[PDB]
Amino acid sequence: MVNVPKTKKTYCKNKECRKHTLHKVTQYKKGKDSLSAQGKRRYDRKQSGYGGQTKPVFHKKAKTTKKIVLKLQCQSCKHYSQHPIKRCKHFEIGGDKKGKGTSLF
Amino acid sequence: MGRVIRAQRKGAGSVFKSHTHHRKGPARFRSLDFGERNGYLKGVVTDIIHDPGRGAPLAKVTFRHPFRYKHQKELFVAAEGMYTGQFVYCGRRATLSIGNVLPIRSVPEGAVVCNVEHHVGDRGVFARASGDYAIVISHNPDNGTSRIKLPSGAKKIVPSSCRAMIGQVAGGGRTEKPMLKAGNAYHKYRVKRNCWPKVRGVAMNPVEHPHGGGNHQHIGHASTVRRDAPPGQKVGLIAARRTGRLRGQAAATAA
RNA sequence: CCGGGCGGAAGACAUUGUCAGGUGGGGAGUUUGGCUGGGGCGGCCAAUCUGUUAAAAGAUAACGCAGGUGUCCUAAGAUGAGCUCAACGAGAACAGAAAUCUCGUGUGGAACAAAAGGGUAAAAGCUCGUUUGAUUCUGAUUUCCAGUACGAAUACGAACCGUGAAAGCGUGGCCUAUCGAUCCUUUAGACUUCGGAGUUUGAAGCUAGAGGUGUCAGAAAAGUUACCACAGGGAUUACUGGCUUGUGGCAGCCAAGCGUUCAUAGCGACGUUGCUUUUUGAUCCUUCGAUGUCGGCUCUUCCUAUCAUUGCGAAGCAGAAUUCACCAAGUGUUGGAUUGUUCACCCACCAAUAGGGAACGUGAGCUGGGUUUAGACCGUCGUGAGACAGGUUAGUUUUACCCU
RNA sequence: UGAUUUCUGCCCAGUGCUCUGAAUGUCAAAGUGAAGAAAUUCAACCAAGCGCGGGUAAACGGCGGGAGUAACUAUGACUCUCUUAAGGUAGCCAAAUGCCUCGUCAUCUAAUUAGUGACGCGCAUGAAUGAAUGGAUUAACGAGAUUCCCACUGUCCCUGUC
RNA sequence: CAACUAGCCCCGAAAAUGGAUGGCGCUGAAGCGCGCGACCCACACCCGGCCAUCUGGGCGAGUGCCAUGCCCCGAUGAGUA
RNA sequence: GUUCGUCUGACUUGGGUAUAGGGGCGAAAGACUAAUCGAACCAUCUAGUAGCUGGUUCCCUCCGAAGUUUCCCUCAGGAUAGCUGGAGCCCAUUACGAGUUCUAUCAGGUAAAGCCAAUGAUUAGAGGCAUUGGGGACGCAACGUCCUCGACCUAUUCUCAAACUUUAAAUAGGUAGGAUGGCGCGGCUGCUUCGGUGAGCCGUGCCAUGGAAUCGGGUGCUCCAAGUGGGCCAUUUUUGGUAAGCAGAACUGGCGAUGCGGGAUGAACCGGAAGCCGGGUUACGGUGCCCAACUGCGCGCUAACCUAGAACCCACAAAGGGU
RNA sequence: UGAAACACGGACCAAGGAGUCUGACAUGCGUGCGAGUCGACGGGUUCUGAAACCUGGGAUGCGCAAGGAAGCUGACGAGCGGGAGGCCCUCACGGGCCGCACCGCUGGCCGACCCUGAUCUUCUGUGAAGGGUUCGAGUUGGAGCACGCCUGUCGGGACCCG
RNA sequence: GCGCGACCCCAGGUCAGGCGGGACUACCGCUGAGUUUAAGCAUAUAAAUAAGCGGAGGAGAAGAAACUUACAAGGAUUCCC
RNA sequence: AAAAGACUUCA
RNA sequence: UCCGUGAUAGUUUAAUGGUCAGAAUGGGCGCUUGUCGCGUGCCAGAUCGGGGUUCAAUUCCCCGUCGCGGAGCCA
Repeated sequence: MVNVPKTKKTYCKNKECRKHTLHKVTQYKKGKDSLSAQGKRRYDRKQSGYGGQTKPVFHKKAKTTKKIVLKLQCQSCKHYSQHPIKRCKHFEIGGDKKGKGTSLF
Repeated sequence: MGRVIRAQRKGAGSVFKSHTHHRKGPARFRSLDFGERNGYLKGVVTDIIHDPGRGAPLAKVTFRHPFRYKHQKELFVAAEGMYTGQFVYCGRRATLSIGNVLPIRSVPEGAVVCNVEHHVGDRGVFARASGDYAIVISHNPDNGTSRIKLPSGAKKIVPSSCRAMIGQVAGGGRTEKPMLKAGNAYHKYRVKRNCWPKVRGVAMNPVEHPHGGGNHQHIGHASTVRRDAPPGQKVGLIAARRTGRLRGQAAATAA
């Protein structure tokens, strides 16, 4: 969507900093398994391998529009707080720089 | 989906079955006591009886000798050139003349035979349809194996103990010249297990047959279906290596 | 003679059983939007935005108008300071119509991401400088509105920051569009619980975010049916009638021209006013728990905008053909060839072979050839089933005796 | 697919199918090894299938468009250029297949939207989706479809009588 | 004498089952325009009588008892779902 | 019934026998399988379901709707709000309330106007003006001159706008016109003020008909439930469409929920909402007769053989012609 | 929307024939008793399916709020304006006093949520104390419970029929 | 071979006796739908119900804890609240 | 060895 | 007609991502050649008209003209 710096200052919510300080933006996502989840429900009520409520596949739940998907992670306590709603599509990052405008050549 | 298709109807039932009872009797080969150096089991051809059940003859060979446990009688497969009152010899050390049945080992290489056993005592497996014959291709002094080139052209490893009959089977040329009636075709199929007229898949309804339906006449999809495909699915030319009209050959194994 | 391994083949392979992956319309169950001038085809008026329609508060629709929305941006955000633009004139090596430079004039005629419309000038623009509030919490408030959720907006509080001399201003983009339930997962909070007690993994909770449903307040869904079925519908089609008369047909007004001459014997441009339902649509008013389609065969009545004939008025009517107008439906207005076609188009007669209506007159009067069922062939379209305003063939015509 | 006679061309890109092919890729369970006290987690192996390669149209089916070029003229044998899996060949054709269409025309009849034979850039023909059947007035078989001739007759002129 | 203004009448103005200012008929109208009186005339309006409903009163102190009774008011009353 | 296909074979036909319901059988018509076949019949599950059609049963009284808002695989229907009734609940001419006017004060960009006001369209000239749009003539040349045709510019001129407007109505629309108010006294605060400075909110005192007009055969308030959820029409305003008894809005009244009287006749127009009656009196519309009622009075016009004329809506009608 | 309808049903008549009944619910109304209330599972008993008697209760309420653990643990206790009515004064008009029902509003207190954290203390407990644009079906001076009937609501064949 | 007893395995129209089917209200097992509901429909609902099948009795099943609990512990089984 | 084709009249 | 789809050198048709357009053949010019041809070196655009957005449009939109196909019921 937009190159937005990987280095920003932002507030810490946690009470050992509780002020603006440097934070390095990086995404962390994982996913599930431990069986204690949806997967136990699927095992019981499949009931001959019938998929049931595991399929929302047709009628697109796939669009190319997201929101912010950012977590800006503290280099002063490493606890960090999430940021509120704004629009993305993709999201550009790389180790940033600026995306500096005004071109001479 | 659809109503069940005509092949599955084989199953059981008198309607799909033939009159097997009308057929004239066993085609069996009398299981050698031992020996047979000319006439230790001596058969006499007394008739050559037509078999309606394959529309080709089996020679009636009558063995008659007593004891009580003697087992005898009935129809060995006819070969060419056989006559009534000629003696038939069945066993190990039998003389090499047409119509005699003996183990394949004692028959020399390059020799035309009719009937072979696909393991001893099953009485006749390879070449039994008219004007066809196997030719025993190789032996050597091989205890284990006699190799036979079949009328399919396949070279088959089969035990040297297995019996075969000298000559080719009789009634040859049967299928070669044309019927020239629908009615002649009917009579042959009636006597054997077949239902006579072939209705095309296109002519059938879409419910009955996959190829059916459509305003104009056509088979809707590709005829060729997989061998791995299940019963019901498996239609048309099953697992065809090629189609369209040119340059195949007989079954051609190499060794 | 001796050997209880019937005798061979095959041999720990096959087989059989159970899990496991694949395959599987063969068979199973099920489904295959809505709005809608019938419904399909088509379109999105499906969730939304701008100006207008909208009849000067407000509300305010149509498949109303002209368009737009699933984006774009670390600045095009935030804040301060500096500067002033669109354009034109006059000048300035090269340089012309446009180069770059200068001054004057210059209310915005520009620029502010985008659609459109507002707004805005020592700015919100344009340039520079410093920046990160495009932040943390949890309410209220405004819109849509049930005075709901949700989104988005407003302005505060409580935090912490930023900028700038500071006062101040800042909860993203100058304003109006740019977005999303419960489940489930994911992430954060080191809190709670895992229940006979602990410890530790793991798990489950609560609070606030993310992964999303575009039929956008949020089912889990592809076709065909002329082989069809059933509940209903004239809320609704194809058909008659009715309103309408664009489209069609018929008849006027004006008169520039044509007609040797001469606008008007006969015609008549560019226009323009009527009438009719003899074209066809538009409509859905009436009928779908039932008004028998089209043509022909037959027979009637009526209509006149009269083709002929009766009797007349014009004439570029010499004779005569012929052409125009009047009263007039009294009386005629045809046979065949072909096509289901009425219509059409020929042949040929003739005084004349006018045009229209009557439930698109006319099926318990007929015929059943067309349209329009079930069989079927061909072509095209379709993976297929099937479809065809494409062709082709064969295909049940019931009941009057009641009342007028 | 539909007797015979005769001929059946082009294309495996697509949809299917096939294979002593793929060489170990993707890849399941059981099983195996490692870590963790373990639950569990991860790795490699992983068949068939899939991906990959070859074969295949009497399997389904498909089987091009623009231009220019003949000394009247028109048309294009001729030739280009693009493009595809391949560009409809042999044949048949206004045909039970042609919208326009009652096509233009030789046709029978006074008159024929019907029938025939040509032409056919053929809306939308075509080779077992089977095409054709040795000029033809091109025979056979059919309660078939269609057309024309002759006999015949109340089908009609024009109705009547029993 | 000419050009106009606008009344009625005439033309323009032709359809089918025969036909409709509704009809007959009407010409100093019974037509058309207009004035003036008189008059006619809806379940409307008024006055009176009367019904219920609603409203406000009133009358039980017992020992005629409806006291949810009885009596005085005035206004109101269509009516589908 | 007539006419007719076949009639020595793939012939005809009987009996016995086999195959049964997602099954059979089929020289294949979705044909047929005991008057039954695109899945037989029977009983059961089953008293199955159906937003849809039909019907839905005694009376009188009083009040009395709506086809609209919002959401919906929703547009033949529900939820939702509104309308409507009931049960009341609280006071009562105290009180405040009002489809209302006035007054006074706001807001508005429609009708219209405007265009020589901006923007957009658009007609016509006229008169200027060039260091560089094009021609010609006069010139060796010019920082030359004259005609010419263009641009532009200026003052004019013409005609228009839903998506133009400086301007700009009317009818509509909002607010206020007091005791739910004002004023005096003096208290508190973490607010606000560099300051008791101020703000708000408390106790206490003073001032009535008195805050335009008018009305309230009373009003205010709360709970709960039915029906409605297809509307239709006319005047006026208005969008699409040639138009339409058309489709779709805006306002209002009706019909629906409406007879009676009038328009001959007519669901919606006109008049008026209707207890039951007598008597009076009218409306609409009439008064020649039908048909109740002046063939009354007054003053004009009309003579219609190519349709005399004769009551809104409404049953049509025009350009154009007449000594 | 409109039925005389060229909409649909009905020849005529008799007799059948369709909002019921229940369980669990809301409101209304009535009845009882009332910080309780509800006998009837049961037991006693009997004139015998009854009626009479009686038990501990259990259920519901009397306090709540959280997802849960739980909660100093919910007792300090409230004002204001309009208020019927009464009281007082006044001949009355009015004035003053007390003020209910009820309504509106501003606080305090409790839980959940967030801050504040004294003295103390088995070593992290404790919760005096001062607050908060958060939130609750609370306290701030309760009302229920049982029974019944109409109507509404849901499951039931469920107004009747398809 | 002959194996006393017997070992192992057969046969009696065998000696005395016993089983099938019914009933199937109710009961004890087995096995097993869909309509319906979700206004659609598959997971789910209907329902561990109807259908199908077997077997007893006047009752049947159950039955003296490899239980419930977390307590100064309850205490086979059944049914009601 | 494969790159080698045309070419007016009287003549 | 409705919904789609193009157009670029003389001709036939490639290409771009916004600053930029090609090839082949024909033709025009030499050379090959007795002489032409094959062959061999050389050369040559309104990217349809049309506005808009935009620094800058052949390229990204919108409209229109033309040329095409494919749909258009109960007919």
